[PDB]
Amino acid sequence: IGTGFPFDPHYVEVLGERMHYVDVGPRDGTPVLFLHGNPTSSYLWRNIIPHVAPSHRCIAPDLIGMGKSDKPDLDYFFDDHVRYLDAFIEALGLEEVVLVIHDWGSALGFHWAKRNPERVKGIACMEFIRPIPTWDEWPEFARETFQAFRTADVGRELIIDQNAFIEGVLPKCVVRPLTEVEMDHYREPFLKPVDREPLWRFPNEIPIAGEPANIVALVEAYMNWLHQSPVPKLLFWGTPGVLIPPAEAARLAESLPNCKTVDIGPGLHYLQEDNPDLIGSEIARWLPGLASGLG
Repeated sequence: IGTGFPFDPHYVEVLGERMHYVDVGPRDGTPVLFLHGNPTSSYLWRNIIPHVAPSHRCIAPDLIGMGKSDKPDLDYFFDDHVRYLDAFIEALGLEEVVLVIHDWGSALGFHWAKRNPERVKGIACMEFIRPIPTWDEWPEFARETFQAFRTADVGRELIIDQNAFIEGVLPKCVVRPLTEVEMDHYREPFLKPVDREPLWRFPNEIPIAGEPANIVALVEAYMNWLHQSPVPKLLFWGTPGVLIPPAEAARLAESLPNCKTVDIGPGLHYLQEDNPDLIGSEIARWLPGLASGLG
């Protein structure tokens, strides 16, 4: 698995801040928009993009406050990310797009799709954000850790002071061992502890057991849309997984219209680090069928 990031940097000014993004492949045609989550960046898609670039334009932005994008003094609530991504998409003048999303990138993607259904040609997703009814449904090996992340004071000490999301969660959620260089790529954006704010707000935004109410409502809303939408969907899942265990993927294969599922083998949360080749090749084979004749 490649550890390099052979993509030229591209920047665009959005809401008074500069956002970094990968932009490769053809200059025209339907763009494939890759959205990462916590605590990653476009680096997460480095080994998947090469499978798609030969046939489609690939755009992979670093969310505000992450990767190589600027890091303004925000509280980084989900809403801040929504505003910046909305502006990012309009800044690049994107019309219709195909979404490839993960984790908080999936919450952003699904939310954008719900609000702009006529502009979403297809959605490839994996380990995405959905309402978690109870802590019972959160994987045991990571249960107390996320409960701690959402506990006053304790959570910030772990994530901000100790950088536990980068040093602990990330590596512990890839089946194969991440190498030193890969970890250093992920560590780079957060060498200043204060910049770890988004890494802490994210876990506190996850809809678990009905909290936080505002995010729960927003997520329930896009899931309601997703279940009723005829848009082509491609869901990658692994075993045992985290947010989308095998049993959940099997349920979604039925409850999500026009849905195709792909078993990537062993995987926890950052599936892209365990089987990027299958994810990339399957997306590439899936894209052509999203078209409806010449146009």
